[PDB]
Amino acid sequence: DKELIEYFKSQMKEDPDMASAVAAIRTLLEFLKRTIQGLRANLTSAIETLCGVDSSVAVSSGGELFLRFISLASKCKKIMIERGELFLRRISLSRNKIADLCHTFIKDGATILTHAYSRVVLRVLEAAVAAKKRFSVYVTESQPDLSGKKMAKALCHLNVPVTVVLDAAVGYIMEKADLVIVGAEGVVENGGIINKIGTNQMAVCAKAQNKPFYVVAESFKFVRLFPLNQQDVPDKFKYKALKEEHPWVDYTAPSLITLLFTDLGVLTPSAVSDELIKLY
Amino acid sequence: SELSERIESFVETLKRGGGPRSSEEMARETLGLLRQIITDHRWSNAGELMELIRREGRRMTAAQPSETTVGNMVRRVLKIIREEYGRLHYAQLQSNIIEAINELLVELEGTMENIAAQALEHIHSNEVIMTIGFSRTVEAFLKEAARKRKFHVIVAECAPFCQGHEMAVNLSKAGIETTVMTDAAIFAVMSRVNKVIIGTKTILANGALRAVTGTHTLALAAKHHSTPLIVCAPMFKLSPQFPNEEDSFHKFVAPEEVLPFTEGDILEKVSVHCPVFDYVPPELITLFISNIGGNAPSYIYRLMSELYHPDDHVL
Amino acid sequence: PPLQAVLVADSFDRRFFPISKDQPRVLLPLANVALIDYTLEFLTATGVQETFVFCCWKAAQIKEHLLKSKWCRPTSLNVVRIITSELYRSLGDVLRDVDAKALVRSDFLLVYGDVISNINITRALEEHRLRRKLEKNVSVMTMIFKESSPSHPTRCHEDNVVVAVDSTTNRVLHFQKTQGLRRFAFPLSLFVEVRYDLLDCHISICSPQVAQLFTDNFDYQTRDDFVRGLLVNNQIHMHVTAKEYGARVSNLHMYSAVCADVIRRWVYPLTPEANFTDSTTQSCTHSRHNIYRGPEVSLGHGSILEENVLLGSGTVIGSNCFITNSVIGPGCHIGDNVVLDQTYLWQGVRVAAGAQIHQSLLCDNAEVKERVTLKPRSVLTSQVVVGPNITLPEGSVISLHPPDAEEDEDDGE
Amino acid sequence: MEFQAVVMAIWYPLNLLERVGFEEVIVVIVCIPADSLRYIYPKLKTDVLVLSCDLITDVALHEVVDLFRAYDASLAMLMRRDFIGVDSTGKRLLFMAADLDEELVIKGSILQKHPRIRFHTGLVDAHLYCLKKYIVDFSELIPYLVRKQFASSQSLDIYSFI
Amino acid sequence: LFSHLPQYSLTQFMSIPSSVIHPAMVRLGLQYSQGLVSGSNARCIALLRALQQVIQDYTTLSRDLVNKLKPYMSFLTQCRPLSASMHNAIKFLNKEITSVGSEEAKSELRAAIDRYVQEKIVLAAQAISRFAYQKISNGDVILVYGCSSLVSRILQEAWTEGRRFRVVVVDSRPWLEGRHTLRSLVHAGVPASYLLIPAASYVLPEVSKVLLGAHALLANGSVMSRVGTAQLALVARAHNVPVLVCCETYKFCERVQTDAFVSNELDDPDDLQCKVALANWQNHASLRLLNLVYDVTPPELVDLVITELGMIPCSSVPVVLRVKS
Ligand SMILES: O=P(O)(O)OC[C@H]1O[C@](O)(CO)[C@@H](O)[C@@H]1O
Repeated sequence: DKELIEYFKSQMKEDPDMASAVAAIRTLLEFLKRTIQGLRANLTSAIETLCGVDSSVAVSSGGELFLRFISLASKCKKIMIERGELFLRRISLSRNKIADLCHTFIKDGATILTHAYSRVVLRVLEAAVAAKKRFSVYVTESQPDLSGKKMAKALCHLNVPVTVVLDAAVGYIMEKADLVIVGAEGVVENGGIINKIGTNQMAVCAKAQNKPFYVVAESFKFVRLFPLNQQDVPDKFKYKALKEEHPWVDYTAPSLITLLFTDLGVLTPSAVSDELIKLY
Repeated sequence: SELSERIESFVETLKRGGGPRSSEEMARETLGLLRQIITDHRWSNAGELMELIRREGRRMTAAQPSETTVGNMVRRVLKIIREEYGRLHYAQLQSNIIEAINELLVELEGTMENIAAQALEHIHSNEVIMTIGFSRTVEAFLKEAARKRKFHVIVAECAPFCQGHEMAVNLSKAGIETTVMTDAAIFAVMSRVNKVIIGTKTILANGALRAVTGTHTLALAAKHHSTPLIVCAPMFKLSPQFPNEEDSFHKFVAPEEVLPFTEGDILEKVSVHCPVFDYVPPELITLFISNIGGNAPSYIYRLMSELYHPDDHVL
Repeated sequence: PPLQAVLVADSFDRRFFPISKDQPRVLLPLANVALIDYTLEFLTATGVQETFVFCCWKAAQIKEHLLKSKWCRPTSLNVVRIITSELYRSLGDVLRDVDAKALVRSDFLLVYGDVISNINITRALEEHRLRRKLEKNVSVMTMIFKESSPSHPTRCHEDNVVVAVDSTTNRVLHFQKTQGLRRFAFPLSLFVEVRYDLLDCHISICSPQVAQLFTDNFDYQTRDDFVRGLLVNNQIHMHVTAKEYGARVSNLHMYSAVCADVIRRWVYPLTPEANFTDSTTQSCTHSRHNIYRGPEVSLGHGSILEENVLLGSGTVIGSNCFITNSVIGPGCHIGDNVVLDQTYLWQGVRVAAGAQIHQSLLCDNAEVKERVTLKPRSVLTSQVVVGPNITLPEGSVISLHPPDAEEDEDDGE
Repeated sequence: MEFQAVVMAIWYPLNLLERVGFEEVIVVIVCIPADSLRYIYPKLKTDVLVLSCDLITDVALHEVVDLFRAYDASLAMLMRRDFIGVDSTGKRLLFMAADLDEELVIKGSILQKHPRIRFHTGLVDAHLYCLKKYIVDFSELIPYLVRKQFASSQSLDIYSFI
Repeated sequence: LFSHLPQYSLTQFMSIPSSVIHPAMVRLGLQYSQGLVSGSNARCIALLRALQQVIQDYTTLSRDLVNKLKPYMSFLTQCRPLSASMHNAIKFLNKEITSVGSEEAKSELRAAIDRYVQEKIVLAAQAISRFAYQKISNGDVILVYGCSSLVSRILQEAWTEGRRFRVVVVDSRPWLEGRHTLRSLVHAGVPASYLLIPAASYVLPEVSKVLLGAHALLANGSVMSRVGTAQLALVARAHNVPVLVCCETYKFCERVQTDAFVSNELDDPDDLQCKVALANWQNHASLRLLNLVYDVTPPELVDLVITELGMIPCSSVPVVLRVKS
């Protein structure tokens, strides 16, 4: 109950490249290793405490799928841990599938524009330079955590011309961008995405100039929310935990998104919804 | 005096009811009153004359702030005074203004024939036009194009005052293949409509427009299907007021037009409003067929500078 | 011929008691405007010259207000000629005083001095004159009823007159006030529609014979007596409007109904922002939800005016207040965190803090202290003070006069 | 068999019924033998059209039948001493009085529900009556039932045609 | 023009004890024609009750019942053109009759109407109410339009489950139908406001979300409903307020339509004149009075569809049309 939080923090510690939701799944499944009737009640408390320490959408989404990817099977605890281990085996290969689908969408000599920092966009570009494509990356230093500089330092090792553009200068450099690639922190039920603050005005500018806005999310980031504006995003997700507002996420409408390169194949935004309807 | 009682007769019939039906008669009565004020009050120079006309137009505008055709023709007389005192810079000035006012009046009474003359340039055979309310200028615009070509006008009657009924009968009497519809079907039959020709209550100073209610919905439907929204409106309907949030824009008539008094007890809990004027931003307007041409909305500001002095914008 | 009118500016039912003790019930403000200034303006909208004004009870206030009003200036095309006498005890004395002075020589409008309406008596007047010359003085009156619905706030369930009308000629054949009644008795001699959806509205267009018919039969006192006493004997007809407002302010209930109807623009040429009386101290701006604020009002911080609010000139409002559906009056002080819902506050009030006024009427110069919780239907007459803890009950009148109240000018009696 | 027309106790009603389309006409394919409908009760309990052979001639009774089918009226009457009071629409019966009373007293609740009551005096009763199957349960019951909407053997609603 | 769509102002020819059409079906058709039954859900309930009456009076089955009650639906298409809720109801009924193999099949059929009305018109309404409770927050103001048996149910149960919102009722001539919403709101105690469609752009500045009802959702996501809905949703998007449409699954028609011209019933034009200057409109040869009953809003003007399955983005209504069939 308390060892769960420190074990989740550990699963952050020995690998930061592993996603937050995947860390939640790993600590959740290791909690499942330790009556099995109504065990959803035990795991729901684990989900609530795990979303307490991490405010991200993916932790309360990917953990929700594991609450029901084990509950689609309905002793049964052994088939539960077997199917859960299969679930973990098939989300360790998400970023590779996304990279394989998405690096073919980057033309040679292109000039992409990305946002804050994401292990998926970084992997898309890592696979694109491994396919002997050459391009340049514009990354916005996203306030307040400055993870644009972290991405550009993590992407300069790939020998890519990367430019840490200002957070305000998206509308300036949007015309110098062939395509926009962002990593979603959660994909809501209408096909839009919930991503680090500033993704929305990246999209709104991009559609103002008809630049394709590509999103590279994963399968476990499919959350059941249906926002209609930036109000409808819950305060659980926006606020991470001289007056200042300071959210950390904002909703991007599905009309602004050209394609999603999720784990389960390339989707139009309209193709997201039944991929949530199927999981129900 | 006869003039003074005629001034508050005009002010009272402006607050309370009607009097002049059309805006052309409203502007003609306004010039009649302003010309009478010039002739019959005693003033020495144009200074206190401008002050007198300014305060009379101030009370005529505060009488009914949504009747801007009165407030424009106060400003045109002020511009006329400033430009007929400028060219003498007295004694004969009192004559000169009157002459210019007469040249303004014959500039009126031919505003409709110079808008109707441009009908054939903008209306073609086998087209289809949509109109919202009864406009005297738009009707005469549709009459002049009717005697040469053959078209089909859809008059979306503007509820609650079903005043597109009185236009679709006027158009049907002249053989235009008219069609009156409920005006809940503006977007529905918009897909088959070639042009929208509407009238205004007021053209604001940015090319924005104050029309009968349901026009902004009509304009949005026209912009959706990219149907050109032609606007037939003369230069007394051109007011040098930008869409402030300070002064009141709308006019709100009794809710009996919308929800009748015979509804009973639910009228103590329900807030019924009934505005009569709708704001149309200039980006939904395509043309302003004036009496001097067919110029774009993004020229309307220049028409302000040739009509009203900048000091006379606020009275 | 020119159209005249008789305006009985003293309602002869002791109905607004004790508010009638210190201000006449024709001069008390409806929505920052005295009631007579509605009906007078009504007559000016109709086309009425020579609007005789009959005042008996406290004619000093009424005359000194009329001579400083809009219709006593020579610019107005509605001359008044105030008739002042203490001889009048009822409307019958008023219409009998019309004779022996011959003030009317054609058909005239008899409004009752507290009518509030935007009725246009030209259709009704032309219909009345059409069947006046035609049948040679068969008709003597043409009552004006509004096509209402029987379950309406404006219908007080104290007037609620039912009529029996001949639908082909609009003649009134029966007429009775259904104040206390469950089943309505209609005699069979009148054999013919029977209508209950008629707001009375008191704008009869009685011909001068009516002034004759009040003098010879001295027993009549009021118009209800006249219509009842001549439908047993010379033919009251009627005209029913549907698109125009009309109602008088007989009691304080229908006061609240008509004041809420005026704010919601049901009397459209007579809205508070129209400033139909040309006073400089009653200008308004109809903002968004029938929220009218006068000049120099200085709304506080965080205070919410939801809807149907009228604020007079000089109406500083505190912080985090909540004012709905009410009239606050021309120049008064409202403090912090108050709630003013369906209230009616006249010229000058001290509402201190945190008060919860919910269906009341606060007259002019009435003060209330901190943390006072006036309940519905409470009336605070002029110059009263209510102390810092008086959660006074519903339906309680407080006045400086001791016997005509349920309290006095101190903290909760 | 929606309507089962009943004839009181002559070629005019039977010819009108055959012109409408009726296959059988009971007279109290014609059955041999105003409480006479109670003696013809062992008929099928369909909707009835109680009719009397006197003072009936070539009326478009179909339209009156429509007032039975439009509104699911408990009663539909044909009219062409007793005063009736109809609604503002001119089809809904509200107050059927003969002149037994000295005063036409009206319940106030009718007037609050229906404010405009048009009173017709001495209309000719067309000897045609339309009833549902429950009004026959065990003029007569024609002014009683119009009071019964203010008995319940299924409020009810009763319409008339003039 | 509107030549293919039919203009109507029909019981004079049929015998009073009718044998061509069933008695219940005659009552139903004439109630449709006069206007006693309005609304897609109310028309579907009344149709299914009349069909239960038809089946319980049927005496002999699979082919016979279908080709016997096809003239009934021809009569109903004559009296008032069938909305797609009625169309899918009739399609389900014909599939049910053809599915019944070789007396006792009449009771099993009649309960399948009850198992149709419950879990697709009533239980679906409860599920849509539960889903739309989430999208209704405290303090917001909701613009509804006309009368819908589902929209008003959603508002009433959202109010009685603790929300404190406000409704603006937008209404259109000549049906003046949102009064039936408005009064039904005031009985529930909901604060309300009423105004016509031309004033919609006046109150869309204050409106938080537009909650409409759908008479049919087509196979591309276009929402076929009452004639003011598409225009209202267009002005709603121009004032950037979200548009929610609340539709059950069974109203999903596989017919597809782009413009508001293909399947749009015309009510009689004589409704249009208001108190008159238009009473003599027949004698004016050039003058034609046109009132549509339905129009389609495109799926880009609708932000959300609420359905008993869930909340779907109006571009995945063919998804639901797939998974229910
Ligand atoms: O690293 P991930 O899992 O791709 O997360 C994607 C998004 O989440 C964030 O890292 C935090 O919001 C964002 O910077 C990024 O766009």
